[PDB]
Amino acid sequence: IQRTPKIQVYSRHPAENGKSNFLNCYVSGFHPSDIEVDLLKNGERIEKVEHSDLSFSKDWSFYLLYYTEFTPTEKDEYACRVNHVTLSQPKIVKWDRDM
Amino acid sequence: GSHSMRYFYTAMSRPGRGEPRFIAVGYVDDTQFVRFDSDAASPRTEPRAPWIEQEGPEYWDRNTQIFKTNTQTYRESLRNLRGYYNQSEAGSHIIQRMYGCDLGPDGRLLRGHDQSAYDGKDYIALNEDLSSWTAADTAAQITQRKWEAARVAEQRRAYLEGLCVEWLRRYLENGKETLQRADPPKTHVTHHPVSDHEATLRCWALGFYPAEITLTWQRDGEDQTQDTELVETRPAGDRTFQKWAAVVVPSGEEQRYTCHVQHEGLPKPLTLRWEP
Amino acid sequence: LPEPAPQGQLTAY
Repeated sequence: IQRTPKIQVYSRHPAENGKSNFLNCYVSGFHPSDIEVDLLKNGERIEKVEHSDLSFSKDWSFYLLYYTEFTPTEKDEYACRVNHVTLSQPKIVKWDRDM
Repeated sequence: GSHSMRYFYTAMSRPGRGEPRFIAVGYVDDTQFVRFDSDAASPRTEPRAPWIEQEGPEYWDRNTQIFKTNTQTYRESLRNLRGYYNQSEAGSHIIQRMYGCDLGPDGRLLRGHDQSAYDGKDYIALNEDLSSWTAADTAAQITQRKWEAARVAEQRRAYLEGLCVEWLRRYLENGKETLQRADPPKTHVTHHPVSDHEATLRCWALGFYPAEITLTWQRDGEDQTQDTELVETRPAGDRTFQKWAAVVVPSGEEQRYTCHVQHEGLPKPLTLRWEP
Repeated sequence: LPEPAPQGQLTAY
């Protein structure tokens, strides 16, 4: 049996336009551990995103944090795109600074 | 406060793509401090918290020996479990182990833990007595019999009551400025109309450590468990955690709602309201 | 420090 990832997209610090910050995509609750995560800027893959070391929660499900430096602006759109064996196609979650 | 150490081992087969990957990470509470990955170019135990860096070469080499040995044993274990479940050589499988010790606020052993899973399901666990086993199914019973025959529990107990607590105490002292510091949540309430007649109130907690927190909404002093949207507590990337709870309320009833926050870093629980 | 794992001694699952 398999478990599909939960996904949250958010910033390390409260967002302020023109101020450098970190964009996070936290995937969790998934099994098995193989997973593909991209961070997107205006629909395009950001290069050289880093991630945490694989670990897991008390119910055995895995979690990972993907992150990259970014400077939010009014018009730039950010998102996280996730694929996993449980997903027929990549799931995209947009960054919403109120979430 | 109370503190724990855990190691989390993940061994993953991948037929046709080399030997099973073994990765181990160590935590004190919510702070990761080491890693080992058999897939690294030059596999070795690496520091992941500043306070562990002071450990000498002897320590790093000892850890590296331990994880290299585990890497080999888990590959055997994966072969064994595939057979215990009559599975084909085609599929990928995962063994997980999480183990460690809990200390109470006085630094004394509270209890030990040692549990394992196969493909995400409980497989075998050491009972709280650190002497007997609980096996999930007839396959895990084979492991249990093997471990009973080899007096494995005795080995686990000796570590959990011994080296585990001794080293945890050492780390707690070396990293006391962070490991023994609780950072309270920074909090606020936001308001977003959803329509002419309803609005969302969202209660935010940011910058807190450790991750354990309680965040709730009440209406006229009653818990709103079913009507509250809670997100999973999430890491900020700077050691701290974040969480929010949201409720949709009738426009004009906003002041009947209170957000309550409990956290180790808080002397007294907080009660917050929307402040227009 | 993780559980010691003396070479050749480790009991597999």
